[PDB]
Amino acid sequence: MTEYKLVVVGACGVGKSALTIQLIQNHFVDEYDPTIEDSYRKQVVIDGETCLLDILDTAGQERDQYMRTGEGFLCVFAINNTKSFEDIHHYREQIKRVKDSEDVPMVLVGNKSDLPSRTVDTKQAQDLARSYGIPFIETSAKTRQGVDDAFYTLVREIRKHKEK
Ligand SMILES: C=Cc1cc2c(N3CCC4(CC3)CN(C(=O)CC)C4)nc(OC3CCN(C)CC3)nc2c(OCC)c1-c1c(C)ccc2[nH]ncc12
Ligand SMILES: Nc1nc2c(ncn2[C@@H]2O[C@H](COP(=O)(O)OP(=O)(O)O)[C@@H](O)[C@H]2O)c(=O)[nH]1
Ligand SMILES: [Mg+2]
Repeated sequence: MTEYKLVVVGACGVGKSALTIQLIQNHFVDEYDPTIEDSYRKQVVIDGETCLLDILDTAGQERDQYMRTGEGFLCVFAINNTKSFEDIHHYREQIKRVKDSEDVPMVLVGNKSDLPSRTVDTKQAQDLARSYGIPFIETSAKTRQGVDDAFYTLVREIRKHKEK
């Protein structure tokens, strides 16, 4: 059984917890306590390989130890929160710093696609991920659009970087 350490990052309110809950439990949550940071588990056979996903859902204060052993990063913004999207450059800079690498397994996630009248357009997200050399996945923790893609793609990005 192969372990993968995943770290979900992004601003308050983007849907980090909701996306994780959708992965573990296959249902959309309305609230979830913004003060809870923990690491959760999910066992899935991905491409014939029994995986144990260790998904750290971040929260708390505005630490290198935890982040340094992250193998892949889910960088999440909400498509109706321009600031959360603009924040992604900061999170990427800081992740690179701690891995001392230009090539860190990373997936850019645009969450809340079920919400009307987005303020961050898919072109803006697609351009950013292209510039980073990383996949972009649009999600809705509400429908569940893209939730599997986001996590399975990150696992695959990790494999691409290193033997597992
Ligand atoms: C994940 C660690 C982290 C979080 C924040 C952060 N969080 C706020 C958002 C939540 C967690 C963390 C998610 N939460 C919730 O869901 C509850 C509502 C709270 N915010 C800001 O900075 C902000 C944003 C960009 N602005 C331009 C300036 C100020 N930086 C952060 C930061 O980099 C620190 C430089 C790091 C960080 C990284 C990536 C890498 C190594 C590191 N080691 N130690 C910190 C750190
Ligand atoms: N319509 C909609 N609401 C969402 C979605 N994802 C999260 N939310 C809501 O956004 C709010 C904050 O989400 P939460 O998962 O706590 O965000 P966090 O701070 O990143 O963990 C909650 O009320 C969620 O129900 C989504 O994909 N669509
Ligand atoms: Mg949360």
